[PDB]
Amino acid sequence: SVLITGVGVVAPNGLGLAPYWSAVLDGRHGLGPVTRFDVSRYPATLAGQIDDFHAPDHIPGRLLPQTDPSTRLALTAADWALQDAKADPESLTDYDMGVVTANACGGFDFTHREFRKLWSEGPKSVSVYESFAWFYAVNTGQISIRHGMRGPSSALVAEQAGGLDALGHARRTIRRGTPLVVSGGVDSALDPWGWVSQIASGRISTATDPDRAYLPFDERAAGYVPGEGGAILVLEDSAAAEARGRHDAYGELAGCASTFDPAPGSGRPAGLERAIRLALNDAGTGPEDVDVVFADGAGVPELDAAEARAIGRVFGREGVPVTVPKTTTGRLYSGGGPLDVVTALMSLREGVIAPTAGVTSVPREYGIDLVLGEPRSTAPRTALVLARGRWGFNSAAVLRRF
Amino acid sequence: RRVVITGVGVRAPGGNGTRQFWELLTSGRTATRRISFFDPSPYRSQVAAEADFDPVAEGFGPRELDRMDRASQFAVACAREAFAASGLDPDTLDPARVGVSLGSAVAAATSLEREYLLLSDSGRDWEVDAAWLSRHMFDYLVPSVMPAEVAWAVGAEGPVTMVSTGCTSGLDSVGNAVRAIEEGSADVMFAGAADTPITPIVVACFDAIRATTARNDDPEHASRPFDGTRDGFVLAEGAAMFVLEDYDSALARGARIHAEISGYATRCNAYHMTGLKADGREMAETIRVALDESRTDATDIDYINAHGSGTRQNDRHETAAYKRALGEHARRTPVSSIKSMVGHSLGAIGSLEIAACVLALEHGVVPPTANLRTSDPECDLDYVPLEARERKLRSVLTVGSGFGGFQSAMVLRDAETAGAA
Ligand SMILES: [Mg+2]
Ligand code: NA
Repeated sequence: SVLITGVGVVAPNGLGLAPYWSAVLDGRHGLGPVTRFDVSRYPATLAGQIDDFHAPDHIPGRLLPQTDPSTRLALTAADWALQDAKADPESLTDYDMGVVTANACGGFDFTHREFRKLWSEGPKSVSVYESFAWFYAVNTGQISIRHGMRGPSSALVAEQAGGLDALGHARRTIRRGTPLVVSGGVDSALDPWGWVSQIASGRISTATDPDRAYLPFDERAAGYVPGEGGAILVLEDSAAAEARGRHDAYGELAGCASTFDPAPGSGRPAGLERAIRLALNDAGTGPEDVDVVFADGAGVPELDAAEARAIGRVFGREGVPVTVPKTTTGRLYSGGGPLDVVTALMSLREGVIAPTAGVTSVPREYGIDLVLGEPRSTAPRTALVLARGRWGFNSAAVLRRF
Repeated sequence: RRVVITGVGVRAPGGNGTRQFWELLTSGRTATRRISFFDPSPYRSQVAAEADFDPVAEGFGPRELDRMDRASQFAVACAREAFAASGLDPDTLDPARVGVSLGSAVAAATSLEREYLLLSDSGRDWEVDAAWLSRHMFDYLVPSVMPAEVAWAVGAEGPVTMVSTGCTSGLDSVGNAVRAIEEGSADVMFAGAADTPITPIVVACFDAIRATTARNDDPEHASRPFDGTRDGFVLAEGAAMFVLEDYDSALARGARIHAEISGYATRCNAYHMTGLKADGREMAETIRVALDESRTDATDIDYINAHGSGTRQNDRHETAAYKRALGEHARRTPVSSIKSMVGHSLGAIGSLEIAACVLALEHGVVPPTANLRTSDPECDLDYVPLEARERKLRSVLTVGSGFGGFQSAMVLRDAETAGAA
């Protein structure tokens, strides 16, 4: 049995769990114009920025020179998660602590500046940190070093599906013999190149009204709004947890599953439905048992329809409450799955389903029971979390009330 | 559940395919030469191990070539070769039970640099011009496309992912696939790694920390792991892919069992993002754990495919780890670094090393550590210098170290030894 004992959230609508959970239940989003640079010259201009995070106030002066914005957020998140769980890395066996994160863009702001210096000034101007500030494994290695965690660790890349996959990867590791595992993800690509790169997805909203730009499952859906941030959580063996003196947790990670859609043009069906049923089996729970589904919420019509269809096939149309709180944060890529998990656990703990912001009219076609406006007090005990990654990555995770 | 390798695919510098690859390693010659992909004059390390690759000849169409980064071209080419050698019948395969685990350290570094010049007007503008935006830019920003590309080539619909743990990716990707099959999440896995980092930004970042050799006057002997005059690794590109499956199933279908991955483990330094301690504590434990899973005694190891990057700290580092884990056996077991001949392809190297061990297990020849002429007191083990060595291999060990503190080790044994397990 793997439990979630500590969480750490860094989101566009809240630096820290409390502020975040407060904004979510109140429908407050952290969306708005990009101010990291002049976006007026690009098609897309809205993003989920974290504007109340001053690295120097959270990260040691030593790490500032060598860390990308994404890594600083991950380290802050990681630290908060470890103390939320009342876990002291210095008081635990080094090999009994692992680190599994997902990373989609890596330290892109950092690498962009290094690319510019190289061609603007020359190779000699390149930072001595470029060698490790950008690569995808960066956040696992930095979290590892900062807390003296030496157990089995990894870094995965699977766009927005990665974050959930990382969590599932941690579950595997814990079950094989590592008592505690820090897991999650955080992404940030709010520099001109990272921005233009995201626009190349062909799926980014070009809206200018922050309240109506990211509308998953709404008939006016016109693309997703990018965001920066995510979450890191502490997972650990049930027994080891209680033995540690930690008898309080957020919930249990009951089951996990990853599938991949068939190649483009095959016409064959997507693998989202399969992932869901695989995750439910792993958890030993049936469709009827699920009380709430935290949907991937693509915000792209064709993708919303695909997702609504998979959910309907498993739980029946309007067969289960569906919600998409990420409407308040934007898509955080490797941070999205982890944050969705945190939001779900909180719903289970607080007995209320976090609502979906913005969406006002859901097409009958989707056949879903979306939670809009206010939180729905149904006191859910089991939640299903879904995430998809560009090119066909599917990921499902089932959680249970502690 | 036990996992074995039924097919191999490789694309290394001077080694297009297992035959040529093995021919190169046993011959002891090197493939490290002066960089030709671009003008190295401005940089410190001007040598690299470049693979001779012809996309058109590999069978890629116009869209695929315009679409995929060089590293994905290598990966897919290798996956296809491994699929072919496996003999696994495509028709009898259930896509929902076939997964992918691709490793890569720097992924699309090459396409990023290419696109960066068009967007920024060669470094002039921070606020890049969307007028020159590639229609594939997002896929270089987020490398996930690499595993997808392979999955589409092999018809994979099970767990598909990218493992990116720096210079241990080549091992961790295969290890991940092993765990997938063992846990029952898949029956067939296409695992391996690829990296095509020979690009200005990567060379410049290694020069900054002087991790790569500055010996540009003699490219052919630039990579010299464990050697007393070593001054850094040699940057390289490359890829390797394997077909992994259930042990009983492979036996049942009458497949060729190239080797059984009887053990795998990884641990971290928690010390420094690029630095290493002389003790080799963490790596020792990793080797211990891998051996423990494998159930094989240290004395069973017939060969050790080292990391052997060629940097001062590394070579000395693992030497300590071996003596710490294998004790006396460390001194009476052959050890060698193929990086001395194919260079350090970062995330790809671990897979090439696995392929090398599989080939050794079959042909019974231990590849030498080329350029090893001056001995180093800190590296006082047997690194099979210059010439290959005839030897019966049944159980082999391979390890790797990467930025971030990652330390990984894998145990590979032949079919004969597996059947006796
Ligand atoms: Mg090795
Ligand atoms: Na904000």
